[PDB]
Amino acid sequence: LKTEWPELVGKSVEEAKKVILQDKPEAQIIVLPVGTIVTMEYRIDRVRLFVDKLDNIAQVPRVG
Repeated sequence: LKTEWPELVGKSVEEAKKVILQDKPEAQIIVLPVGTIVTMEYRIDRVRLFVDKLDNIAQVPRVG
């Protein structure tokens, strides 16, 4: 796995943090503006949140 969050798309980031943290209590979640492609890492400590320009879930978000 549940290293992904589609049930929370079309919502802004806090709403998502909220959800994600519900799912994986320890998810230290930082946000990122969609398009800002990132890493092939395992930062399990996080649910990478590619959001839009008005912090809504533009892409489905996921962990590491």
